[PDB]
Amino acid sequence: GTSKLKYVLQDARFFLIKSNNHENVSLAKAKGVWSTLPVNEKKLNLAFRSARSVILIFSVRESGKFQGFARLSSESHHGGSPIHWVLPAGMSAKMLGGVFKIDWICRRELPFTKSAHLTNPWNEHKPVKIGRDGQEIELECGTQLCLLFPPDESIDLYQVIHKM
Ligand SMILES: CNc1nc(Cl)nc2c1ncn2-c1cccc(C(=O)O)c1
Repeated sequence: GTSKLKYVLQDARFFLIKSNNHENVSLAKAKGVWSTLPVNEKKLNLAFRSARSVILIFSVRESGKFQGFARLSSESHHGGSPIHWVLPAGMSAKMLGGVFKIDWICRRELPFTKSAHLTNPWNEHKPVKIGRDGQEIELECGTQLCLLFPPDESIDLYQVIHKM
């Protein structure tokens, strides 16, 4: 069912996360962590204190799809065991130093063709698939986008609700 999902998305904030490669999204799904550039890191740390749930919606560049979405469970932290991100051209490990812990809510894909009816008021009402890494998605758009994903019956949201 979708009822626990809707409870988790209640009054959530949503952010578009863009990844240059599939490898880091697979690593994020395996290890429950994410790292972003400092400008987005600051925005996510602020949002984490501000909302019952901060939702990251992932899209690998040029994939034509979203790869899933996750809830922040921590602010960023430094000093953990090195996350072996695959660094794109021009990107260094220091730029990706802050590490957020995340809990996956859906690890299934959604193709962009399925979200073409959703526009983001915070990005000039462009289709929600359009946006830079870190673009905030307004509540109603974000909620409907997350509800479009296929159910991920391997995840039990009971623990996530208790983190709230
Ligand atoms: C582990 N965290 C991350 N891993 C990867 Cl592979 N890419 C990330 C990222 N955080 C932001 N980006 C990003 C988004 C859009 C364009 C580019 C680019 O360099 O062209 C890079």
